Formats: sequence, C-alpha cells, structure tokens
Amino acid sequence: STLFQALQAEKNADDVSVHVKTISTEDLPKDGVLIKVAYSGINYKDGLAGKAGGNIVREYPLILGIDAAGTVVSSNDPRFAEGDEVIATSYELGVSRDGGLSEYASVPGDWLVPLPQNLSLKEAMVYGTAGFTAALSVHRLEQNGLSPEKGSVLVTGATGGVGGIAVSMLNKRGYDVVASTGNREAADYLKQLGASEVISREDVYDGTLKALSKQQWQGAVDPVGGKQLASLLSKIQYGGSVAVSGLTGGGEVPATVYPFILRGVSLLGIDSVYCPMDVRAAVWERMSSDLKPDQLLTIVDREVSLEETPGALKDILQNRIQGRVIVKL
Amino acid sequence: STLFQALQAEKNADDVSVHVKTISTEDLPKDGVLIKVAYSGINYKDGLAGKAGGNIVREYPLILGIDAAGTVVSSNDPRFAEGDEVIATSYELGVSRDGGLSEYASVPGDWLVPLPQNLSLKEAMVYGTAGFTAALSVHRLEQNGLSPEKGSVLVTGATGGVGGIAVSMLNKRGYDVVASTGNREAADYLKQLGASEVISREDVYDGTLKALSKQQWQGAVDPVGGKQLASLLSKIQYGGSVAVSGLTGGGEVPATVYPFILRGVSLLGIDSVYCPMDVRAAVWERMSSDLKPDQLLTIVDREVSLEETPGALKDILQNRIQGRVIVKL
Amino acid sequence: STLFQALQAEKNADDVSVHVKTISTEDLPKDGVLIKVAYSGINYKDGLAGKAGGNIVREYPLILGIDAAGTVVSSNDPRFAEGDEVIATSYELGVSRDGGLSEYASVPGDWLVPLPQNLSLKEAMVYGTAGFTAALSVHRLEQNGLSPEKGSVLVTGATGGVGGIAVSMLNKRGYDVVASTGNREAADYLKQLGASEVISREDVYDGTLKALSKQQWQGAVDPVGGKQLASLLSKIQYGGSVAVSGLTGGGEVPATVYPFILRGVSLLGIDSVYCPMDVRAAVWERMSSDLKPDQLLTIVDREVSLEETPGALKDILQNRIQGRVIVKL
Amino acid sequence: STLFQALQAEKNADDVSVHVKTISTEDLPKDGVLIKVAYSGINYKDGLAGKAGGNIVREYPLILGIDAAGTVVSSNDPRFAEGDEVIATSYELGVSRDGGLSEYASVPGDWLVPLPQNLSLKEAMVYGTAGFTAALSVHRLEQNGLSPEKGSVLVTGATGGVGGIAVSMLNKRGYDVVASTGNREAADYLKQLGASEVISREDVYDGTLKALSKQQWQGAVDPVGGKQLASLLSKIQYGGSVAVSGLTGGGEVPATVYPFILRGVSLLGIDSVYCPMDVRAAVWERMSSDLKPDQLLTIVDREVSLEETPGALKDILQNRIQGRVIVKL
Amino acid sequence: STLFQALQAEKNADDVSVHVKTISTEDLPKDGVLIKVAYSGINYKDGLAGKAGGNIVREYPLILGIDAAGTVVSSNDPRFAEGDEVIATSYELGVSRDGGLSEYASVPGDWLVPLPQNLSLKEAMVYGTAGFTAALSVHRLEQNGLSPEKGSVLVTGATGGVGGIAVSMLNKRGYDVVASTGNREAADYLKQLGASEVISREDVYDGTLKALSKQQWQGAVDPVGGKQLASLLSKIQYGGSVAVSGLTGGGEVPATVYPFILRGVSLLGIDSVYCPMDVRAAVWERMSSDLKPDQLLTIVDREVSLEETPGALKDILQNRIQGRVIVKL
Amino acid sequence: STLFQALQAEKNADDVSVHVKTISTEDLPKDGVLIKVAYSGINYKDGLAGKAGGNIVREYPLILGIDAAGTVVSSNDPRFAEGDEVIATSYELGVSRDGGLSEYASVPGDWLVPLPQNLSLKEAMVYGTAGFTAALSVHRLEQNGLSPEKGSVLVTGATGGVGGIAVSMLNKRGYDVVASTGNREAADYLKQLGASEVISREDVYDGTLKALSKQQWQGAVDPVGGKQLASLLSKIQYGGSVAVSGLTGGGEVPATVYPFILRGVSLLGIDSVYCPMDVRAAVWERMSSDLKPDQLLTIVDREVSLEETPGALKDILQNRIQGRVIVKL
Repeated sequence: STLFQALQAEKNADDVSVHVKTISTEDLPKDGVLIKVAYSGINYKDGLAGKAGGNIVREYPLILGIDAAGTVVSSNDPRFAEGDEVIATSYELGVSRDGGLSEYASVPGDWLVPLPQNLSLKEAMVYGTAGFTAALSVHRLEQNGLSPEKGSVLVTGATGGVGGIAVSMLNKRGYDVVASTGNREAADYLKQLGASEVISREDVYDGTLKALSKQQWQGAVDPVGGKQLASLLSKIQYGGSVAVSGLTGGGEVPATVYPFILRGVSLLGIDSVYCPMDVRAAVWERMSSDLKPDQLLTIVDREVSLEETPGALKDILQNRIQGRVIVKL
Repeated sequence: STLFQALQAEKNADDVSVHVKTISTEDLPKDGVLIKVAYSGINYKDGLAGKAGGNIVREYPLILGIDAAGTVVSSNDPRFAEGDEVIATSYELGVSRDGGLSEYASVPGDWLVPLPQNLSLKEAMVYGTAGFTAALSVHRLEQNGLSPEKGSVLVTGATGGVGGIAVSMLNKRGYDVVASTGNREAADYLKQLGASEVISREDVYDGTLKALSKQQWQGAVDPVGGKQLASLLSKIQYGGSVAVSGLTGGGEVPATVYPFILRGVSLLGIDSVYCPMDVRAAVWERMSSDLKPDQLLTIVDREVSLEETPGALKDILQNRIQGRVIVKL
Repeated sequence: STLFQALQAEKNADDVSVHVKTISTEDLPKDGVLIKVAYSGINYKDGLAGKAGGNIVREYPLILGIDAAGTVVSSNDPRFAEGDEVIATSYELGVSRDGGLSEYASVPGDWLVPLPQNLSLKEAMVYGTAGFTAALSVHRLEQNGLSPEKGSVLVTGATGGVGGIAVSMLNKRGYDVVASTGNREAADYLKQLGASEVISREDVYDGTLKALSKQQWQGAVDPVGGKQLASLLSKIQYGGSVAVSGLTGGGEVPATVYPFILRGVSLLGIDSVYCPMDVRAAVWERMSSDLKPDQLLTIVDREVSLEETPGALKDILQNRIQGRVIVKL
Repeated sequence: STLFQALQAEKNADDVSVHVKTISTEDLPKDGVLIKVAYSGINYKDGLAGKAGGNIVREYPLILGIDAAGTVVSSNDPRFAEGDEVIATSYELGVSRDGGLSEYASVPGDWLVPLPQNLSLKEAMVYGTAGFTAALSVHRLEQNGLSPEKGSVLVTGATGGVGGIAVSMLNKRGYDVVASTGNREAADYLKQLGASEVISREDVYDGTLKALSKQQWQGAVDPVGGKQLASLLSKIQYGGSVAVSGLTGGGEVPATVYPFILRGVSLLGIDSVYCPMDVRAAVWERMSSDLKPDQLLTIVDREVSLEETPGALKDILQNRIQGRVIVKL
Repeated sequence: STLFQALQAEKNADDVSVHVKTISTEDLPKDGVLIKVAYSGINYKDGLAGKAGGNIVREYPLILGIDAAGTVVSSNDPRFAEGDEVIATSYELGVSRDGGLSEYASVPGDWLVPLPQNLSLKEAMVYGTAGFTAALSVHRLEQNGLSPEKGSVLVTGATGGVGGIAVSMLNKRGYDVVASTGNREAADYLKQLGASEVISREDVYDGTLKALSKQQWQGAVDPVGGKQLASLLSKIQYGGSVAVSGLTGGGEVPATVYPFILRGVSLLGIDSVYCPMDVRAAVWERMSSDLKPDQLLTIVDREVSLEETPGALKDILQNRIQGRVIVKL
Repeated sequence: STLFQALQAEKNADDVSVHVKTISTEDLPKDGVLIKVAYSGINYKDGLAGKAGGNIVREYPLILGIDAAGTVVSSNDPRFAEGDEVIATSYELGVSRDGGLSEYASVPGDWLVPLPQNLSLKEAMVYGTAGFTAALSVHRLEQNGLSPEKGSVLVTGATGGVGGIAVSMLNKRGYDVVASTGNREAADYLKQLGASEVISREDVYDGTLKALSKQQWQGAVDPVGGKQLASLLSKIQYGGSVAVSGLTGGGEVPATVYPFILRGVSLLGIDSVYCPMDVRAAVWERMSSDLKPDQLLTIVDREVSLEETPGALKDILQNRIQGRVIVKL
C-alpha cells in the first residue's frame, strides 16, 4: 500500500542493532487505526529498548516508539475519523508493538487520546511520556492533599525527563519548587523552568537515614527511587505526599512505618504505561491548561530528525542531553 | 466541684504506677470544657502509656485516655452547651494531658466531635480510636481508587482492634474481605465479623521477599506494619492501595520501588492522632451510616469497668484480647 | 362549555360573605391552564380572605383558594398536557386571582408544579401551604447549617398548621424535636407527630427578655414570631438558626444584636407566596421523600365537602382545628 | 530563650494600663506553637481590651492581640514545621490568652491557618479580624442568595475596619456597592475603595422606623446594628439578606417580623471569634482570590511600630482611624 | 398615567398593516410589571408577526416584540423593585401579548430575568431571542458530549442571527467552527465572527442523501433544518449531536436512523419560547461570561430606531440582514 | 495447553454454517486476556452474524458472540489478575474477533469491565448487550430531562430483549411505564415486567402522519423505531426525549422539525458497540443498583447450552423468543 521510514531495532545473536529501515504500509499491525506521525519521542525507556541488556523489549524486531502524536488517515473504527489529531502513547507501543519513532503507525483506537484543544501536535510531544508522568504525579498527589500552600514541593532528579517537567507544572500551579540535582551548573536552567530553590542530591540524602527527620517538604515528585526515597520519606511534612516514577539507583527502599503512621504521609505509585483512558484523558486536559507552563518550549534540548535518531538513542542512556528530544517526522 | 475516680499513672521510682485514684474537678486543667464521661477504651496505645517507659507518656502524673464519650456539664466555650453529647479522642488526650477513662475530663473545644445522630455514646467508644483508625483507613483507600468490584481487600492483623472493625466496615460497604491471623480458631469469629475468607499470617508473608508476586488483593487495611507489609505491597493488584496504621510485626518495611512504579499501587499512612477536624467529623459521620456494621457489638470482648482497668491495660500488650473492651462509668 | 361549583367571596357595602355559587368554565380567567381540581385547601390565609378586615383580598368578587391539586384538562400552553397531575399554590391564587376552593381553576403554567411521583394528590393537599411553608423552613435552616446532632430543634406554635407538619418533617429527618404550645392536652397529639419532649409557651417566653440566655436549642421553626421570637433568639446555640414564617404572636420583635454577632445565629424569613419555581419544585421533591413523615395522614383533622367550606373557613380563625382541614372536590 | 517586646495590659486595681514591657519566650504559655510574629493589627476589640470596664479582658495581665501573621519557629505539633507561614486570629487570642501585638507568641495549633499562596504576611494583617469578618459576611450572604445582579448592596460603617474592606470585596466580585457614612468628606475615598454611590447615615435611617419601606438593596453588610439595622431591614429586596457584625449605634434592634415573613429576608450573625477551622480556612482562601481586591493597600491608614501602638489603641476607639491600622514587628 | 410610542400590528378585514402608534400606559395589560424598555430586537419571528399569513400572531390589536430589556418602572410584584434592570423575552411576548418593540411594556414578573452583571442592556438585546437560542443550543450540545477537542463544529445558516452568534460563542469557547452560508463572500465577515473555515450550502447538502456519509463534524448548531439537515446528520463524528432550532430550509426532515443507532449521534430540539426560568437564567449567565464573545458588537448590522422598525421587519424576512438589527428606545 | 468447545461460523461454499467445534487455546487470538467464559446470550446481531447476507460478520471462520461474562484465567496484561470476574461485550467481539459463544475467549483488556459487586456472572448475561442498551437508553434520556413525574414513558417493541428490560428498569426507577406491542395476548407478561398500561403499535402509529400530535408521553425508549418513530416523535411532551437504538420498523425516519423546534424534544441515538469504557462501566454500575429490577430473571425465556445454541440462533429472527435466551457453559 505506501512506503515510508521507521526506526527498527533488531537482534542478531546477543545484540541489539537499530537503524532506519524503509517499510510498507501493509506490514504494520493491521487492526489499529492508521496514524501519520507528526511528532516524535525520545525517551529513556526508548533508549533501553534499543540496546541489549535494556530489559524493555522481548522479541525483535520491533519498530521503536512508546510516544507518537499525529493525524488519523484511514479508520476502521468509528470512534476516530480521518483528519482527527491524536496522541498515541504508552500501553504496548514501543515495547511489544510497533511504536512511534516512524512516519505512519497502526495503534488501537482504545489507546488514542484526542489531541487537547490547546496543545499542538508538537507541544504534545515536547511533553510525551515524561511529562505525562509528571502531570500524572501532580494529579495523584493533589488528590491526596497536596495544595500550593501546605508548603514547599520537592522535585528530585530535576533535570532529568520527568523532573524537569514536573518542576514547571508545579510551578505553573503556584507551588514553591525546590529542585534537587547532582549537577551544579544546572541551577540556572532549573530556575528558568520554575525552581525557586536548588539543592544537591546530598541535601536530600547523605549518611544513611532515620525514621523521622526535621520536616522539610510537604511532597515530592520523585523520579529516582532507592535508598534516597527512604530518606525523603522521613523528611515529609504532616499529611504530606510522595509520587514515585523511577528507579535510578535503588530498586530497594528501606522505609520505616513511621512517616506513615505518625505523620500521615502517603507514597503514590505512578505508572503511565497502563493508566486507564478516562484518567489519561483528564490528565492530558490538564497538561494543556491548569498545568501548561510558560517555558515548555524551554524544556526542549533538540528537535532532531528520524534520520538523526540512532544517535539520540545513544545519547539519553549516556545522558548527554538536557531536557527532551523531540523527533520531527 | 465534686470528687471522682480517675485512673492515674505515676513514675514512682522507675516502674510506673496505673492505679484507680480520686480527684477533684479543680484539679482537672481549668481551660477545657468539662465532660462527664459515660464511656471509654482501652486501646493498645493506652497499654503502652501504662508500661515501663513505652515511649508514649513523657510528663508524670497522667490520667489515661485517648478515647472518651460523654456529656458537657459546664463549658466556657461558646461552641458547646451543657447537655451536648460529644466524642473526645486523639490530640494530646491520654498522652501529654489528662485523658478519657476517668468520669470527668476537661478537653479543649477544638477536639470535640458532636456525637453523630445514629450512634449512641456506647457505640462511639465501642468504635474508639481503633474503629476511627479503620474507618479513616477505608476513607483513605477510597480516595485512592478503592472499590468493591476491583477485587478483595485484605485486612491484616484481623482480630485486633483496628483489623476487627476494618473487616466489618469493609463488609458493610460490600467488599470481599480477606482476613489474616496468627491463630486458627479465630476463623468463625472472623467469618461472622464479615470475613469472606481466613488465611494465615504465613499466606501473607513466610515466603519472605520478592520484588513482584502474583496479584491477590485489590488493597489492604494493615494495622500490622513490618516485613509483612513489604511482602503484601508485592501482592496488590494494579492501581490498588494499602493503608498502614500500626506497628505490630515491625518498624522496618524493606520495599522495592516496583509495585509502585510498575503497578501504580499506593501506600497511605493513617494517623488518627492529628487528623483535621473536618475529616474527623466526616469520618464519624460515615461511621454512623455508610460504615456502621450490623454486627458492631460483636467486636466486644465484654465491657469492663474503671476499677477493673489495670487488668486489660494488661492484655493488650499480649494479644489475649479478641476485638475490644469498653469501659462504662 | 361547563358548570361547576366554587366557593366564592362577594362584598357589598362591606361584609363579604362567601357562598358556593355555580360558575361556568367560561368565566374563569382565560389566560391560565384549566384544571380539574381534586383536593383542597383550608388555610388560615383563606379564613382571612373570607372576612372583612382580613386584609388579604384587595378587591372583591373572588373564588377563595391559595391551594389546589388536580389534573390538567385543557391546556393552551405546551408545558402541560391533558392528563398531567399538578399542584397549584401561592402567588396570586386565592388572593388577587380565582383560587382552588372550586373544582376547576384557571392557573398560569408558570405556577403549576408537576406532582412528585411519590406523593398523591390527596397527600399534596394534606400538606398544602402550611406544609410547604414548614418544608421550606427546614430547607432554609439546613442551608444555614442545621443538622440532626448539632442539638435539639424547637418548633413553636406546634398544633398550628405549620408547627404540626414541621414537627413531623424534622423528626422524619432524624432531628430531636422539642414542641411548644399553649395547650396542655396536646402533649400526646404532639408526641405522636414526632416530638421528643413538649414544652409550654412560657418555657420559651415568660422571663421576659435578656440579650443572651442559657443556650437551649440550635434552632427553631417559628410560625409564632413576636416577643417570643426575641427571647427564643437568645436561647439559640452557637451558629444555630431560626425560620420565621408567621406572626401569630405579634409583629414587633424587640431583637438585640447579641445572638447574631456573638453566637452567629441567623434569622431566615420564609415566605412561600413568591418563592422561585426552582426551589418550589426542589422542596416539593423533598416533601415527597426525605421530608415525608410516616405519620402524615395523622395530621388531617377532617375532610370536608365544598358545601361544608364556609363551615370551616370560620373554624380556622376560631382557631378550633388541630392540624389540617383538607377539602375533597 | 531570648527576650522580646510585647504590648502587655495590666490592671492597676482600677486603672487598666497597657505598656510596652519586655518579656521572655520562657514566659509564654507552654502548650502552643512558638511563632515569630511579623505583623500586626489594631481592631476595635483591641481598644476595648485596653480601656477599663471595656468588658473584654477576662483576668488581667495579658499581651494584647487578637491578630497575628508570622512564622512557625520550632513546634511540638507535628501539624506545623519551623519555617511555615501562618495566621493566628481569634478564639482566645488577645482576649483570654496572649495575642500578637508582640514579636513572638505561642498560639495553639488548632487555631493556625497556613498563609495562602497569594497573600504575603503583611496582606494577611492588612485584613485582620476586620477583613475576615468582611469576607465571612459576604460568604454567608452569598450562601443566602446574594448574587451580583439581584441589586445593589449596602455597606454601613464604610471607612470603618469591616465596612471599608467589605466595600472593596463586594466590588471585587462585581457587585454594585452603595456605601454609607457618618461623614461627608470621605466620599472620594469610599469610591476609590470601589463604592458606586455614597450616601449618608440619614439615607439609611432618618425617617426612622416603618415595617416595609420602598425596596432598596438586595442585601447589606452591616458593622453598625441598632435601630439603623431595623430601618434598613425594611428596605431589602425580595429574598435578600443582611449580615451583621457590629453594634456601633446600638445593641437593640427594634425589628418587625414583616420583611422576614413577607419579603423572605434573612439576617445573618457573623462571629469571627469561633467560626470553625473549615470555613475559616475556606474563607481565607477566598480572601486571596475571588475576594482579593486590587486596592487592599488603599485601606491602610498607617503602619506603626510596637511602641506607637499605645497611641493607636486609644485612637482606634473614639473614632479617628479611617480604614485600618497595621502594626509591624 | 403616560403616552408613548409602539410598533403595533393591526389587521383590517384582510391585510396586516404594522406602524408606530401612540398608545398610553393605561392600555398595557394591567396584570404584569411595567418596564421602560431601553432596547430592541429584530427577530425573524418578529417579521412573521407583522406579516399577512405569517401565522404567529393569532389575534390583532397587538404590539410586536418577543424581545425587550429595560428598567422596572413600577411593580405590584414583590419580586421586582422600581429600578431593576431586566430582560423580557419569550413566553407570550410579541406573539399573543403586547411585546418589546415600544417604550413601555407590561410583563409578568414570572418572565423577567434580571440583567446579568456583565451585560449591558444594549448587549442583552444584541443577543436577544436569537442569541439566547445560540447559547441555549450550545448548552444542550454540551450536555450531550460536545467538547472542543472532539472535533470541529458546523454552523449552518451562519450569517443570520442565531447562526452568526452561534459561530462566535463556539469560538470563544475555543471550538473549531465551520460556518456554512450561501451568501458567498460574506466569507470574511464569518471570519470576524470566529469561523475557522467557511463552506457553502452545497458542501453541507447537494443533490442527494445517503444513510451514512464520510464523518465530517462532530456537532452542528442548526437554524436552518430541513432536507439539508437529514443531509448533515449523516455527516457527524461518532457520538456527536446537532441542535436544531428553525425551518428556513423547510420543515420535513427525512432522516434515517443509522447515525443515531450506528453512530450514536443525537438530535436536540431547541425552543427558546417556553424554556424554564431555571435554565433560562443559567443560560443568561453563560451569555454574560463563558459564551460571551470578544466581537459581540460585530454581529450588529445596524442600530435602527422605533420609527425605522417597519422597514427592518421587511428586511429580515428576505435575507437582507447580516447579523442583527438592534432597536434603541 | 488445553482445548475446549465453541460455536463457530464458517462459510464453506456460500451458505454460512454454524456448528459447535473443538478448538484449542493455542488457536485463540493471542494478545487478548484469556477468560474462561461462564455465560452468553443470544442477540439479534448474533442471529445475523450467522445468516448469510445477514451482514454483520464480514469475514468467516469467526467464533460468534458479542456478550460473555467470565473469569480471568491468567493474563498478560497487568490490569487483570486471575480469578477476576469480568464482562466482555461489544467492540469487535463476535463481529470481527472471536466472541463469547465459546468456553474460553481472548478478549483484549481494554474491553473488559470488572463484574459489578451486586451482579452474578449469570445476571450479567441475563442482561447482556440488549440490556446494556436498555440501561444506556435510560442513562441518556435522564441526561436530557427524563424524571418519573414529567409524565409517563413509552417503550415500543415491548417484547424483545431491549424493550422487555427497559420496561422492568424504568419501573424500577419509579416511572409510569406504557408498553406498546403488536402481540395481543402478552399483556400480562408486560404488566408483570412492570408495564402499567399496555397498548398496540396501532395506538402509537397507524394513523399514518402528522407534524404535531396530542402530547402523550415524555419519552420513549425506542428499540424498534422507523416510520412509527416519526409518529411517536409527534406525541412526546414538551422537553421530552426519545432514545433510539434499533431498526425493525424500517431505517427510514421521515420526520419533521416541529416536535424538535416547538416542543424542544430530542432524539438520542443509542449505540452499545463503541460506548467508552467510562460511561460503559458507570452504566453497568446502575444496572446493579439504580436500575436493577426485582423482576430480572422473569425476562429469561430459557437457559440453553452450547449444543442447543444453533437452534436459538435460528429462533431469534422469527420471533419465537419472548424474553432473552442465556447460555450456560
């Protein structure tokens, strides 16, 4: 039916390759809605998909992806019509099914999110999965008591994907943001995203940890897990909460029971991969209103092309990239 | 200005009093609202307030408490009138200031909750902090997605104060409850409190640990923290949550980030001590309707009586109480 | 088109007499929707409309009424349809426009309420205005914070039209109701309406009058008004409310500012004559559910024919009816 | 420790003094949160707590106050955290327990409200009791129908603490505000604050009482009380409301039942002292959005230090203040 | 009392004439509230009223209208006070009872809506009945799904009154509007109103009709309904709706059933004549905020005077009007 | 893996066959969630999918289906765990994708709905699609004004799955239901399902056609609309609503615009195939509460088994099936 470029990862023995192959429309999962991808996605999980030892993908070959945002061309699904702008993120995409890093994508109607009126196709990808994860985290924390005045809100691993955006959204909602990173010299760019304060990894965790510490924060959007979350928990304000998104040193969390039962703190698991659609559609409205930051264009490091995509996959992973990479198809 | 039987704790030497003395109204702290207690409990926290330095009471002649319900006799407080029935619970009662359990108590107006309409004073102290802790637990899990079709809800430490009632409230709300205990024998009592099933402590955790296990429960009310809690977070279904309220079974929780960030589960700290007035009111309101189980009295391991107090302040501390013990006066 | 009987009020020099004549539907008002009236409406305001010096009817041949319920026979306005069961009450009915002591009445569609599903036509007029007044007072009191548990509710002139139903509506709701009247045999009649205790007119005013008194109530449904309002206002609990409605008891009310400003009580005027259609229908709804008292028919003193109506229009007024007289057309 | 400068009132047998005395932390009651006061406040109630036989201060050396905004500085209340910004108002402050006309105070935790995000500490006190009372008035009126289109709203006592502010709140929401005052001269000022029309005292009450006058406001905010409020009551549109809060120009209100029963009007009591935490905190949120007037600094008569306060508590009384008097620490 | 001007329609033996007559307030229906009309309104249903065989006005005397907005001059009706601004529209006005084209109208207090705060009288009548019909139409779409992301919205008959206001309002909500009218270059005016796109009659419907077409829209506001409308229903996104309010394109609609049962589209009937006060007032609120377009006054063709009203009543009736003609008085 | 029985449509030659078969697990679509099916019906759509030129199934060797209520036997998708009861209906099941006339099915997760707490797998299926479709018809009517009280409500085709059910359900909500059929001598079946009046099709249409008819209903659930719906549309009360859904009756609906623009009635299309998971889950919630009629199983004509299944497939079509037919598995 029509030929185009895609970014296809594949295994020869023990080893993951990744190159822009040229592919026909008839080859795609037939059974989704046919999308022409406007924009992009380069995400940490895509990098892992692209590399042996990543533990994301299980049979190759597979077109890489996880995030895409384009226009419906061809529907068999009455819910969607030609011309509709949609976002196709999460679920199986980019993991066990053809993904977004490609002109054209077939994805199930039941994962399409109708593009919010006040985000363009490219703003939707400046956001992507990180970004959704961030917005998701402020939504969960908000339904557990968070409000801009119960005190100051902590973003760990700011600077990374999720953290960088959460900094900005919190800041558009009017919370006081404290961002922590290991990289000095990131202070300026975190402030421009909205942080009114910048602290170190070490200001959040040092020598191990106790059950309860002086109250410092109220809540945290937390993309980094491990011993450091354990710590932070004990510095969270009464009734406060924490939203976890990542591992980044520490699958283990040696936590106590104390911040929980004495200070009423909650820890909210956040997974964007299977979030159900209604909540998904609601978080996206938000990301285009309530939570749409004034920078935003500032969180983009580079807009690269489908061609230039193997190299940018090698660059997150080797974290040589501040902010976000969108791909323009 | 009469005289009455409070229960008082003294540090004589270093081994801690617990004796049914006799006190003056003028000795009550003259800044409260005087209430004539009809009833009380008998909560674990009350047991430790009574032991050999159990890390609750730090100043030293003290009337034990935390739970009381009775009638205003005298208020300097525009907001309560003589004759009002009230509940007085939490906050400093029975920890840094004189407590329930003592016909006569002088509680600030701020901590008082009017007795809701469908609950008698006996019902109120049959619930106690134990039943307000379990109620706030359900209240809390409900704000995080909890719902009875979602799948069964585990109540851990069932039998105890908090678990015993949690099983009831769960069952009243129509969920399928799954109760754990340390003893065989329980079972019929748990089945008739509302359990639709009884499993042992080892079926929750003996296995010791594992990042993710098979999904078994929509969520849990867990009054028994410890390793046991770290194990159950791994058996919670997707977007499920767990409400920790107590410490039985250990301070430490060795958790992994992985049910949080891959399964979207949440873990919610439940503290009944400083919960805000509105939510306290709201939770009593539910406790008298919504969560009011038809058993109710079933949770009573007979009523006791002031003089009779040392006795139970003793059992508690060695779970030889099955459910709860109120105090008439 | 038809003849029918109505109870009409005639004046000449200056007596005003009230006889059942025979009208035709052709000399009903032609603008309104035509309605076969089923039941009643004997009210104290009709007694007044009936009598020189009543100061109710402005101008004089006029069919007495104010309340009516029946079935739309012939509508020239889309909103109502031959068959529809509907209530007609207040506004101009029975005051400056032909009312419903008549079988047939021509009312504007703007003023009919559809008959609630769980309330028959007889029940609607068993309530009437005196009912709708009482339900409104409850509705206005609850918007100002009233709730079954903030302390007892007083109903003055219980036995009256309004205090009767009000006593039963509050009790249907759960509130502890305390009723006051002038007569000493009414105790049981009033228990039997739902009163929890019964008190003299003097138990509320005797004492004549202090700025602030011992708090006793929470709030009141008051159809009596007068100096006794001024006293009742000062026995209201913190933030309680009172609903006014009548003056059977005086018009001057020597209030002082102290209960309002130091204790946050409020005085709500109930007028049903001009109450907005949206609230009218909300209250009729409550009147057919959550305010519908089990007792209800036990407030009917006597059904009467149109024939016996002059009979009874002299009987309210002569204040010799206990409860409500309903008229079957 | 350290030491700091309070404005303490003392009784010299009958003299009742008030002097800037130096006390120590160690002095302040020992059960609250230690707060460093930043700002002010001079209310009329505070003049009184100064003046002998003013009838407000209980027994009699205490630090005057009633209002304070400032910083939690250490706490044994888990609810608050060194650092947090808070507002301390009402309840016993500055009446039976030390107030905030002083650097340092110890308020209990249950009375503290977290400073809203879009108010500074100084803006908190620019309002004070006066402004909380204004905004609680509006909030209760709006709870009883008031809406900006249902006609003009009167505010009596404009140029006082409460009236002044209320004008500009009422205007901030879009109401058409009619402001009344005792002295000419102030029209310009009242309009800057956002009054649409300025009338005198005699325009409200000159003519002196009648039971129903010609309809003229919809509703009022009323600082003033006595027979004026009686007059003005008979001038309120169908279904409108008046909220009273002061007793300037008399504690007695010679009302009639007739605006209430015939026009459906309500009169609501505003107590600021003990209004519950709930509404208190919802009302301060409104005072930072919704009710935050663009002027707001226009109301500030001057800013004053702790020493010139003694001057100020004598001025507040026998009227001299136009607007509000802010104390800085 | 007074003499004033009014565009009255007379019919003698056979014709329907229409001119400015002098009339006196002693002739205006004696039952409703008296209003000194400030404005308008030229509606199509107005043209039919003042036209031989137009078949609206049943009986001639009458003074034409359907819309007006003005200032209460005197009232017997407690709900209205000499001075209020109000809008008076629909019900029997300009159809079977004296309407709004005059100084002076007498309208039943049950039909006045008070002017919302953000609408001047002029603006209320720029909108008028046809204006109210657009808001009401969107309001009902929005009750059936319609939301801006979900696709673009069509507006037939753009160019008239209803369609042109519909186009603005939808745009101010941020819909993508597709305005469709047959007056060909008119094009840029539809663009001043907020249309994103502009198509013609043939592109809605041409020759023919098919049960389902290619999906194109999502929703339509439809003042033109007829064969053109069966055509449009086959063209609407899954779960869309159309809000019909007019013939124009004629009154038969041969529709299938497939868009309804297969595609879940809905068709909403819009009547602004008898819509309840309730919704009416909610919709005038929207009109005055939410749905209030920036280029309101760009819909005003011309502002005529009562004199030059006869010419304009000809003018609608034949596609001579681009927008609306307002009348000033 | 294991193997099992299922009813399967093949088209050997050109005739379309339908026999019970032995399939294997390994032969189910392998990305769905694996449900062991407990029950199925029986829908018209299921009659057609297994009759040539029936025109539902486009590609044959399908498992027929469309409804299924089952148990997660093990899943690849983290949002379901084994033992979860679930309902699987609509979307592609049994039109495009193997359906529930099988023991065993592999429904994708996105389409599953947890079985509600107060329904049994048997119940879910007593309901199935046509049932869901009645449920959703009520949901939508209720979204458009339908309340018990606004008059009585029709249900055409009162004998099949959808209409039979909508009758029991409407009446469960308190509506005065009118049932219409052309099967005289069924009167009792209906009244027993809850019809309060029964009438012949001829009563609804017959009379051939007219634009505005005497108003008889308020609304109609119409499962059988066509030229009769057009008639019906002319007899709905002001603001009334009709819910479509079906098609015997003809697909052609030659309507007018007049019930729509003069009486403000509405046509709402009902489609159960693609309704969002959202609304769909919440409709299932009603179906087990709000709309769960006492009758229910009174609508099971008979419980059949897989074998008997082909004959049932043949029996719907010629109306020999009065209620609904379930299928044990």
